[PDB]
Amino acid sequence: AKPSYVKFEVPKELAEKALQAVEIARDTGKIRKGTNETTKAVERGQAKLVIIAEDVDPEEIVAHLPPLCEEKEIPYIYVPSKKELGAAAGIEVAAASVAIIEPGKARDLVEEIAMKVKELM
Amino acid sequence: RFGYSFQNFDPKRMARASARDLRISPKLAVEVCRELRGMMLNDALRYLDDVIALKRPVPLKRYNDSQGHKPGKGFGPGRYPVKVAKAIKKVLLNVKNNAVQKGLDPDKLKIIHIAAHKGPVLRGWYPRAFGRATPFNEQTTHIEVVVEEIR
Amino acid sequence: DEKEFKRLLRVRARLKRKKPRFLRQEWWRYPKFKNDPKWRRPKGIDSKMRLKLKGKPRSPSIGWSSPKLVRGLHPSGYEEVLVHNVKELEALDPKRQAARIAHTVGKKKRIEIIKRAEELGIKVLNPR
Amino acid sequence: EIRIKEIKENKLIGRKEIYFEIYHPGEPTPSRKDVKGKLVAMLDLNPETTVIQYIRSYFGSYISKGYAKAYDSKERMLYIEPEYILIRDGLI
Amino acid sequence: EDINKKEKRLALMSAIAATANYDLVRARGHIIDNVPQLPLIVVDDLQKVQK
Amino acid sequence: RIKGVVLSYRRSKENQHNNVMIIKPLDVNSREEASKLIGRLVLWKSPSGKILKGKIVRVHGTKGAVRARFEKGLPGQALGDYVEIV
Amino acid sequence: MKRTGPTDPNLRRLIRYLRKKSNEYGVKIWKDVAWRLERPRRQRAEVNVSKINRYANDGEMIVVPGSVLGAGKLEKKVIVAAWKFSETARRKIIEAGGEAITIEELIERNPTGSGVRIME
RNA sequence: ACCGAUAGCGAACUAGUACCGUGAGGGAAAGCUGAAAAGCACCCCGGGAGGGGGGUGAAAAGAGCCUGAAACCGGGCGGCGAUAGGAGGGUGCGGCCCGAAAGGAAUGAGCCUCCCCGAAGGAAACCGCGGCGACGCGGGAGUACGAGGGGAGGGGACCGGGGUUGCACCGUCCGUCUUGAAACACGGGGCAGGGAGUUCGCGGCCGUGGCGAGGUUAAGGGGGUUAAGCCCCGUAGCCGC
RNA sequence: CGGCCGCCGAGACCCCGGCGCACGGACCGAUUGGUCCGUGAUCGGGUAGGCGGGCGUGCCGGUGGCGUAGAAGCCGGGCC
Repeated sequence: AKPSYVKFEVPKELAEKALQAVEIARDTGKIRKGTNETTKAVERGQAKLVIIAEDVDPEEIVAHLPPLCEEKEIPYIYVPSKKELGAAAGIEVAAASVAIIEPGKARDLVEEIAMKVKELM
Repeated sequence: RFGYSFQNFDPKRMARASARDLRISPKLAVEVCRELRGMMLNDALRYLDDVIALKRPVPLKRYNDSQGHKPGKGFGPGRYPVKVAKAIKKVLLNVKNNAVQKGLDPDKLKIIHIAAHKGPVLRGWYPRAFGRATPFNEQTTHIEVVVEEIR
Repeated sequence: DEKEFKRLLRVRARLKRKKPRFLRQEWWRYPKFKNDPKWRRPKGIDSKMRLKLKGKPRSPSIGWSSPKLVRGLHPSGYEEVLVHNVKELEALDPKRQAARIAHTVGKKKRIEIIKRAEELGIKVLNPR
Repeated sequence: EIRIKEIKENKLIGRKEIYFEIYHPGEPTPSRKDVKGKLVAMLDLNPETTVIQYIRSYFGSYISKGYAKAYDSKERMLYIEPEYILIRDGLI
Repeated sequence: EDINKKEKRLALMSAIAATANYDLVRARGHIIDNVPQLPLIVVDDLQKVQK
Repeated sequence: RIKGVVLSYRRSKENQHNNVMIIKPLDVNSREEASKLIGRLVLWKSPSGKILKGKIVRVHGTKGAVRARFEKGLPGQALGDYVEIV
Repeated sequence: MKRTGPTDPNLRRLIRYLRKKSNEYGVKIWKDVAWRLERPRRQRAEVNVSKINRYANDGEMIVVPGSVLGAGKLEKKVIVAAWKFSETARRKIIEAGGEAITIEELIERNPTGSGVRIME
């Protein structure tokens, strides 16, 4: 894992739960996909859970996210591939970052992910 | 032939039947199937019986050369394809039996698709004047029908 | 220079978007030309297309060629290279070349090629 | 812009074979002396004991292909390399 | 097709000269990693082996 | 925002220029008056709501008409139609 | 039809080398020999030891952009460079005491090509 | 280094067979299930042919059997559709519709705003003057604008492309003889397949290669080879001096 | 009719970017060549015809490969 913005190892099952969580969020509620859109979501505080791809390059476009999010105290999780992240988000192209602003049909799932990520770090 | 031109056939709400190599007129078969399409099965059977009995003319919209009109509104060229009606009535009864044995209710069946195609041509010759032998051919017809139970 | 590269890429995009489909005369009239669309030079003595009259289709000319610096490049700007196995996958330049897996390669070898290209950081135009 | 695509060593014959590509859009084919100077400067090779076997340009592509050799000592060159190549290089 | 005897002899000479080259033999496709040297000359003993 | 009428393309007897149109603003009847609108945009609204944009580049004739250049030329059903300046 | 030029890779390389050498040393003799070698094969220069004896002086350097043949008799001591030598011509030159070399050796010996005389 | 079922012998097969002419004689078309028939047991309808279920098979490939193009026909789907004129198309765009992949694109699409430089070209408000007048001259000013080349901000999913159709303008089909073709001059119902500068001898030239006052073999001979490939010899002969 | 003043109107004239061609030059290819550079107001229509380059098909000698995880062939799309 490149060390610029990776902080902790996210297990494969946790990544899969995050992927299906963002899938259900897109299906039912509302999400905000894209790096700039995610950054604005967290800066304004409308987001609840943020998901970051592990295959972003160059790194200067997504590196600032966890430093800027630890200020707002919002849960962030990692996923393996931006390709799969975008596919889950519903766009053919890759999605470096995603923010969920209302986890419709996913309140309990987001709570579980938040608890696990808080325990990890 | 074996296949059907219908796309979304399912064995729960539909029933199908066919006839191949019928010594009837494909043009009149097409004209009759045009009116038979989108009708209840019993109503279509009654319509075919009327056509056979010569009580109701079948309109012609595509192949109507040198055809006289008929009494009533919408006529216009019309005729009485008795042979075609008799041939297609058997297919209609066959599809009714298919639906009944499948478990559908005959009184609620609607003809949602019915089509006619030109089949193989049987060849022969007729002698003409000045030593010319000329084609003399029988055109066969394929008929396909699938009905659905409305609910 | 990336600046000239981008300018010429835009120029080629505009030119090839305005370029027409060069088809032989009366291609529409007969099915024998519709099913097999090509361009053939009109050579008849009275051919209006040969005479090059307004209101008639145009004919290919050397002027329509795209700028040299970006001729034959992918719309993304990379350079296509046809690949049939990992050996020739490895011989590309990730900063200036992209791999197109040959249509005749099976899935068994294609998955290997894709994972190797991911390891080597080489763009693939048809990643499946 | 020279990029090395392959380096091979053969001590049995006592030399190093270098396969590379020069990316020169908008520029002519680089001179042999310039290519040798750039390659020697980058690889820290000995200028007196290296030869450029060939430089090739293929159609409109600005990617020319170069093959070169670098020997440990002049004895191996005087034993292997032909006189015409030595004269062309000018190192003899 | 006909070729002069002297020209054929010169062509054979050139082919024999090229067979001992390093660049051309490798470029043809042969793999010569383990060959002691080019040309590869072997003692007369090789001519008596029939297995 | 001013109103104008799309009169025709820029044309000879039998030649048409698809990317230029002649526009008559409502209350201009001279070259002097029309020349004050040079550089202003012109918008045409499609029946489905799509908007096509051009700009005024020169004054046409002497009676106050102007020339508007459109990247996407008007379909031709805009002839005799209304457009908005600015 | 079109003039393809020599099919010999060695001859093409020699022509290119001669042009580069003329560029490097600022002389025209090598370019002249280059185009003279480039002329069509059916018109390639043909010279004889008789003509060399007729026109060349003792100790002079001679370049023949083509073939040198051994028709005649030779007395002069001349350094002759030619693309091809017939065995008779080479033997006659050696017996007379001259040297039968190539344009490559000629370039190496006299890079500026001063005093070299072209014979066709 | 021949053809691959309209090719190759006319015949890949019950082919000089069937068939035509009194006769001499002329003379076709026609190859392919599957690995194994495992070639559809049973049920309902039908006079029958066959249809619908259900089974066999990796796949019906179902015997009318490897693949299944085009022409042509029937149904569905999308577009137009009974006041509108041109060889059925060309340029530009607008409706309706499609739009996962291969094309760009959330590492930002159309889009909205702002800033800078800008080739050729290039206004007007207003001021003064000339002209009977249309109008022009000097300043404003080579200014606003200008193809294009760059930058910043907002939004967050389209754009490119495709089918049909509408509007404006333009456009009298293809090949051919002919001074002259839209021609009331000839060849042109549609689709598929076949189809027309080949070989030898002599001669004139050029592109290249070998040898060179010399060049070169022919018929043929020997060695070797699974083999007609490969190696050497062969000066009669021919051209030149 | 004798004149005059404005404005429209071509692929013509000017400008910006691109392609090729003819000629010259530099450098570079182991078979006709390749990259780039300089000039073109004095290069860019075309029938008969002459000349150069390129695209496609069967087979053979080599070289490098793909395929029952699906070859050739066939229908509809994207890109060059």
